[PDB]
Amino acid sequence: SNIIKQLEQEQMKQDVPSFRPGDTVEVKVWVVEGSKKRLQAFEGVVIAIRNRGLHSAFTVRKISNGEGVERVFQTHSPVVDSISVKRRGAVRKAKLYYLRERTGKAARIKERLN
Amino acid sequence: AVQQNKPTRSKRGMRRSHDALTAVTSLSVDKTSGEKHLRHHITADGYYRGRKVIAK
Amino acid sequence: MIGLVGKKVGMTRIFTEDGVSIPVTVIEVEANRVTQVKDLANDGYRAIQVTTGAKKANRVTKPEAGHFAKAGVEAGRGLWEFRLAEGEEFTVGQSISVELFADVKKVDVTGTSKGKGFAGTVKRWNFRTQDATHGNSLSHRVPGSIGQNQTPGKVFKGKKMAGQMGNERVTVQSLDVVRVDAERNLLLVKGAVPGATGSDLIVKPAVKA
Amino acid sequence: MIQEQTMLNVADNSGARRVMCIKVLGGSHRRYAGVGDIIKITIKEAIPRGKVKKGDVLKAVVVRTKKGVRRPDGSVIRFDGNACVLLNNNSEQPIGTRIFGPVTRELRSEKFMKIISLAPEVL
Amino acid sequence: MRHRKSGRQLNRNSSHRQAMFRNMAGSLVRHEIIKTTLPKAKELRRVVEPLITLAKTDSVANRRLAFARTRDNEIVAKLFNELGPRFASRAGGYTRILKCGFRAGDNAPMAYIELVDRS
RNA sequence: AGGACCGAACCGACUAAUGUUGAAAAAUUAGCGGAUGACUUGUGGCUGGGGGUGAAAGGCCAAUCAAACCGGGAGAUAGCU
RNA sequence: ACACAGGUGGUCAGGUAGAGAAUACCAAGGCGCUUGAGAGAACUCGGGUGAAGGAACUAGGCAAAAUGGUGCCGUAACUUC
RNA sequence: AAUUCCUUGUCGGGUAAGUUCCGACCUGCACGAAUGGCGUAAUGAUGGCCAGGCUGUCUCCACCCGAGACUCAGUGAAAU
RNA sequence: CGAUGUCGGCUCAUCACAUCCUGGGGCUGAAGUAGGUCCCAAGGGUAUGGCUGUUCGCCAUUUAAAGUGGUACGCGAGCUGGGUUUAGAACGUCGUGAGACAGUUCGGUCCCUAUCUGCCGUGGGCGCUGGAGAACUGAGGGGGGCUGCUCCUAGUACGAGAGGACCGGAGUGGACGCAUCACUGGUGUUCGGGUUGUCAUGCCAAUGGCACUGCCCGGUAGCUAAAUGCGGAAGAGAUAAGUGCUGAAAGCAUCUAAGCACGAAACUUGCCCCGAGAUGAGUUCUCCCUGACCCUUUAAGGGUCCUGAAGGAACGUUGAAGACGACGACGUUGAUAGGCCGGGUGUGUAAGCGCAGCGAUGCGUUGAGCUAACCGGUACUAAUGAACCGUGAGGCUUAACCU
Ligand SMILES: [Mg+2]
Ligand SMILES: [Mg+2]
Ligand SMILES: [Mg+2]
Ligand SMILES: [Mg+2]
Ligand SMILES: [Mg+2]
Ligand SMILES: [Mg+2]
Ligand SMILES: [Mg+2]
Ligand SMILES: [Mg+2]
Ligand SMILES: [Mg+2]
Ligand SMILES: [Mg+2]
Ligand SMILES: [Mg+2]
Ligand SMILES: [Mg+2]
Ligand SMILES: [Mg+2]
Ligand SMILES: [Mg+2]
Ligand SMILES: [Mg+2]
Ligand SMILES: [Mg+2]
Ligand SMILES: [Mg+2]
Ligand SMILES: [Mg+2]
Ligand SMILES: [Mg+2]
Ligand SMILES: [Mg+2]
Ligand SMILES: [Mg+2]
Ligand SMILES: [Mg+2]
Ligand SMILES: [Mg+2]
Ligand SMILES: [Mg+2]
Ligand SMILES: [Mg+2]
Ligand SMILES: [Mg+2]
Ligand SMILES: [Mg+2]
Ligand SMILES: [Mg+2]
Ligand SMILES: [Mg+2]
Ligand SMILES: [Mg+2]
Ligand SMILES: [Mg+2]
Ligand SMILES: [Mg+2]
Ligand SMILES: [Mg+2]
Ligand SMILES: [Mg+2]
Ligand SMILES: [Mg+2]
Ligand SMILES: [Mg+2]
Ligand SMILES: [Mg+2]
Ligand SMILES: [Mg+2]
Ligand SMILES: [Mg+2]
Ligand SMILES: [Mg+2]
Ligand SMILES: [Mg+2]
Ligand SMILES: [Mg+2]
Ligand SMILES: [Mg+2]
Ligand SMILES: [Mg+2]
Ligand SMILES: [Mg+2]
Ligand SMILES: [Mg+2]
Ligand SMILES: [Mg+2]
Ligand SMILES: [Mg+2]
Ligand SMILES: [Mg+2]
Ligand SMILES: [Mg+2]
Ligand SMILES: [Mg+2]
Ligand SMILES: [Mg+2]
Ligand SMILES: [Mg+2]
Ligand SMILES: [Mg+2]
Ligand SMILES: [Mg+2]
Ligand SMILES: [Mg+2]
Ligand SMILES: [Mg+2]
Ligand SMILES: [Mg+2]
Ligand SMILES: [Mg+2]
Ligand SMILES: [Mg+2]
Ligand SMILES: [Mg+2]
Ligand SMILES: [Mg+2]
Ligand SMILES: [Mg+2]
Ligand SMILES: [Mg+2]
Ligand SMILES: [Mg+2]
Ligand SMILES: [Mg+2]
Ligand SMILES: [Mg+2]
Ligand SMILES: [Mg+2]
Ligand SMILES: [Mg+2]
Ligand SMILES: [Mg+2]
Ligand SMILES: [Mg+2]
Ligand SMILES: [Mg+2]
Ligand SMILES: [Mg+2]
Ligand SMILES: [Mg+2]
Ligand SMILES: [Mg+2]
Ligand SMILES: [Mg+2]
Ligand SMILES: [Mg+2]
Ligand SMILES: [Mg+2]
Ligand SMILES: [Mg+2]
Ligand SMILES: [Mg+2]
Ligand SMILES: [Mg+2]
Ligand SMILES: [Mg+2]
Ligand SMILES: [Mg+2]
Ligand SMILES: [Mg+2]
Ligand SMILES: [Mg+2]
Ligand SMILES: [Mg+2]
Ligand SMILES: [Mg+2]
Repeated sequence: SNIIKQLEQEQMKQDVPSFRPGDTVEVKVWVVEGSKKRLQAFEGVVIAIRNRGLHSAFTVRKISNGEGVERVFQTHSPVVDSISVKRRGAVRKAKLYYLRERTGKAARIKERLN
Repeated sequence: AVQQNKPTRSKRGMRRSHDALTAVTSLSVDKTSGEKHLRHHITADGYYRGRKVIAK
Repeated sequence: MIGLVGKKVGMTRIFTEDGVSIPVTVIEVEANRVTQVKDLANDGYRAIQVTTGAKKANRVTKPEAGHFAKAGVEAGRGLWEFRLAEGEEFTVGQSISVELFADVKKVDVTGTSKGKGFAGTVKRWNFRTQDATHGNSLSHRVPGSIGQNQTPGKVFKGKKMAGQMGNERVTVQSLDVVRVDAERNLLLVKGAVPGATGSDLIVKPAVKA
Repeated sequence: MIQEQTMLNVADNSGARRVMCIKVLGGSHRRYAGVGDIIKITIKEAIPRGKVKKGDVLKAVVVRTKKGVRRPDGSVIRFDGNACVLLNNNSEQPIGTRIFGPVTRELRSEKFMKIISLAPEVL
Repeated sequence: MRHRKSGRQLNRNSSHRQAMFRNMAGSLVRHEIIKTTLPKAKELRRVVEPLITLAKTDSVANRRLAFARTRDNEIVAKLFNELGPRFASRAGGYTRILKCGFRAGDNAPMAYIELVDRS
């Protein structure tokens, strides 16, 4: 509907970089602890992207301290302060859930050049 | 599972109270061929809303 | 205090700068415009009948058309009454905007919930299903026992059974008003309201508050 | 989203490798424990010389779930597995002195600030 | 329930529906008018008209798509050589449903579905 | 080599669901056992009712078995309904 | 008893894959099973998928799920070897 | 104990918890030596118990695909 | 006894109150905390497991609590079939034996398409006094009603300390319920792709069929819970036990006899839903119909002609409505459905061609191609001019007004 679309449009971010599944991204999120806002980085492989305008989201998978950690960011959330693409990854799928059963060398994804 | 008394012809008629058929309210007349037909259906000659729609 | 008749437009989120995503139902509230004012003398109670939206002239019948003409107002898509509180006055032709809710913090939203058709006891009443295995013969979602033996020798009224679920009037209470946008005729309330997209909604200032 | 019979990994160094939730605490008929929730556990697997022993019945705080936690913006943080920190039955203080793997902000509360401080990373 | 769902089951499985609608689309392209049950004609609109839309622009890829959807080379040929050009200016709605009573055998409500520019 | 192994045909029939006025007076479907043997199977034959036959369950002996069926004694008898 | 999902001995034995007469898809050949049309509720039947958990179900892991091939490496107690 | 009533004997193991299981004890109600005793590899659509894997068995059900059920047309039962 | 199917479990309950929790209160050998006991109170709530066929019980760990009972010790034309209670077999025991056992053990067919009552839903008829379209009122009915913890009050009152409140306020939970799909997910045999075997499209290439959707990987809409919103209340009235005031009988005393007050999750309301068949059939607003003559058994009579309204129905396109009816939208003066156009979404760089490579294949064209149910538009197709039903001013008697 036009009304809902306008409501979401006047709210969407205008600066979201173009990334793809298999890209390594650093997402800088706002962490409020105490009375002070700091900026915490979460870096990992984009294993899934949901494009729904304002309701767009993307899932980033990392291995921190031995444990596998997936985080679904709402792209247009003000909590997500920035997104940067560190590595540009070559995959053929839209959603890389097969990386959940992979570690180390098996979990490597090659870089798409050009 | 099964009846414990035989229901009456009265009860049977009261059940069949809703079994009546409804006549078609009114037939249309094709404006060209002039023959009756159901609303929104072609005539038996192959007419619908005037034009000949199927060759016989 | 009186409510308005809006339409359910859909659901979305409102991001707060603080970082919260508020799920909101968007309700378009076009100008509710009064048709009849009821009072103790003629009707025995105080209420305003309002209409909203528009209707095809070729589907506004002459009784409806004459009612609207007496009100001196354009035909809407329906007619809804709101009971008036003490010392609350409206004239026959007033248009009531969504601006009415500019102050109120919580509203009650009444709608017609989505109709689920004929629902089994599992869906309709949250009945526990019986064993899917372990010998169960043909009795996986059936309601089990429905009474007792020879005393009372009947099934009680109000027994939870299969039947029509939904497609009924449902009021959800104390929804927080997130935004009143009188310019675009929007009322954004936090959370879900009854009904499908594009269905009619009654929005009142919350009775409990 | 942890229930009875759920096996959790142990995010501390108390000695246990695997524990089983035998009770979700804090309410009648309570089904699941998320992150930050206290559960009763029995130790199923432990290292030979640790603070805790196999078959011990004690408490634990769930710190990572594979179901994940929602944040106010609608984001979710999931983990590859379920993990808890063993706690003393009475004090409900962690038994170990070291927290392994990341934890989350839902632990940021005076009950588990020691866990938060000892944790290597807090999502 | 069935809220906002599209496509008639027609008391068949999915593979049967797909095969039957291939046969019926081929019949309709071949004969330009067929008699079939009214629900099948309504469902056939959504199979046949996309084929004509596809055939309006002739390319090898569009020929091959039409051949995947119809599996009949002479049907593809008729589409792309006759009905594409015949319907080039028509913005959709290439077929017409004409209700024609009921079958004797089962009292099924019948209908003719024909190409609009047949007569 | 083998009363050997896995496994079709073939022979059986452990579990389950369905079916239970069945498609069927015992089956279907999914699994299941044996599958060169004390195997299975066709044709023909023999054993006859207090008798047969029985790797034995009172099993089976024409959908009938702690005494087959058919006819007869016979309208047994029935202090029972 | 039926134009009945049962039973009925023998012979023939194509292609591709396959160990195969398994199985899959086909050939020759033969069929679509003698009510259809719609709809797309509960519920029943037969199936598919399923977050997190994983036998907490239950009399019982019943049923499901799972395992599953070939080559090779490797293989415990016990043993009548 | 396919045997034990008392009895869920007692002790040990397994479990968080074990009337079942396993190992013992001997107080064998009422084992016992070819109506065999006690062992026993292998075997078993055999009984009991435990574990790994696996899972809608379950927490707790959801959706989907088909055959019915529902409506129309034709035929047209049954127990009672 | 020409059959009333047993235990337990499951499912689904319903009532009682001799109340387990929560609520109110008296006494206490009640300092506080925590108790003990009794009274009132049935609104709501009132464990999961291990063992066993169990009920029970014991145990483990919860909980505010894990109530007691009735309901054919509720519930097998609802399920199970472990126990029990057929036929097989064995052990102990008894018996010469056949066999047997308030012993044990292994195995062992649970039928019924609902006529009536009932109940859950959903329609058709007529009624409601001219007809019709709406909006109501609210007699009545139903739903709901649970509770933890933390913080503040306040380390205050109380207490020698140890400990540690009432009342009041705030927050956050569990269970339950309603709604919803924005999110997170599931599903998504109608979308995209990968891939095995095989057959076919003459062949290559590219596709299609079949193999559980062949096997998979994703996934739109819808539907969904595990997802996220909301709810239980506050308030009022009359009370329970109980506490009183004033106060005689009975010069005092006395909560009572007259009078007056307070008093609880119980009751009546307040919240939500149904609801005028509420036959006591209600109200309000609007709309429509303003013609002729015959008739005799003369009256709420029948007839014929003319007339056919408001509206309804029917039909069609249909719906986030639905078993069917119903209900909603729309029918050319039209976006109702399909198609079409644009977008979105999903999948993931089609085909063809070119280049590189011996080739598999890669690269480029190319985030390409395709894309359901979605969004925004678009009369291209289909929603027909009609016809049909429904009438023509609406009884009697009284009363009050109007002339
Ligand atoms: Mg009788
Ligand atoms: Mg009928
Ligand atoms: Mg519906
Ligand atoms: Mg259950
Ligand atoms: Mg059965
Ligand atoms: Mg079943
Ligand atoms: Mg649709
Ligand atoms: Mg059919
Ligand atoms: Mg297929
Ligand atoms: Mg052999
Ligand atoms: Mg045999
Ligand atoms: Mg078989
Ligand atoms: Mg074999
Ligand atoms: Mg004899
Ligand atoms: Mg015997
Ligand atoms: Mg026999
Ligand atoms: Mg004899
Ligand atoms: Mg004689
Ligand atoms: Mg006689
Ligand atoms: Mg036949
Ligand atoms: Mg046959
Ligand atoms: Mg072969
Ligand atoms: Mg074969
Ligand atoms: Mg047939
Ligand atoms: Mg179905
Ligand atoms: Mg499956
Ligand atoms: Mg799928
Ligand atoms: Mg699962
Ligand atoms: Mg998945
Ligand atoms: Mg999973
Ligand atoms: Mg168990
Ligand atoms: Mg249990
Ligand atoms: Mg099994
Ligand atoms: Mg299987
Ligand atoms: Mg003995
Ligand atoms: Mg004993
Ligand atoms: Mg013992
Ligand atoms: Mg013991
Ligand atoms: Mg166990
Ligand atoms: Mg057990
Ligand atoms: Mg022992
Ligand atoms: Mg002996
Ligand atoms: Mg001797
Ligand atoms: Mg002897
Ligand atoms: Mg022996
Ligand atoms: Mg019929
Ligand atoms: Mg008869
Ligand atoms: Mg009897
Ligand atoms: Mg009788
Ligand atoms: Mg009492
Ligand atoms: Mg007391
Ligand atoms: Mg009660
Ligand atoms: Mg009650
Ligand atoms: Mg009561
Ligand atoms: Mg009350
Ligand atoms: Mg009793
Ligand atoms: Mg009973
Ligand atoms: Mg009871
Ligand atoms: Mg019963
Ligand atoms: Mg029973
Ligand atoms: Mg009965
Ligand atoms: Mg039994
Ligand atoms: Mg016996
Ligand atoms: Mg009615
Ligand atoms: Mg009430
Ligand atoms: Mg959703
Ligand atoms: Mg959506
Ligand atoms: Mg979805
Ligand atoms: Mg090829
Ligand atoms: Mg193929
Ligand atoms: Mg073929
Ligand atoms: Mg085939
Ligand atoms: Mg999804
Ligand atoms: Mg109150
Ligand atoms: Mg009072
Ligand atoms: Mg005094
Ligand atoms: Mg006095
Ligand atoms: Mg309360
Ligand atoms: Mg359209
Ligand atoms: Mg227009
Ligand atoms: Mg895209
Ligand atoms: Mg290409
Ligand atoms: Mg392709
Ligand atoms: Mg590129
Ligand atoms: Mg794309
Ligand atoms: Mg498109
Ligand atoms: Mg549109």
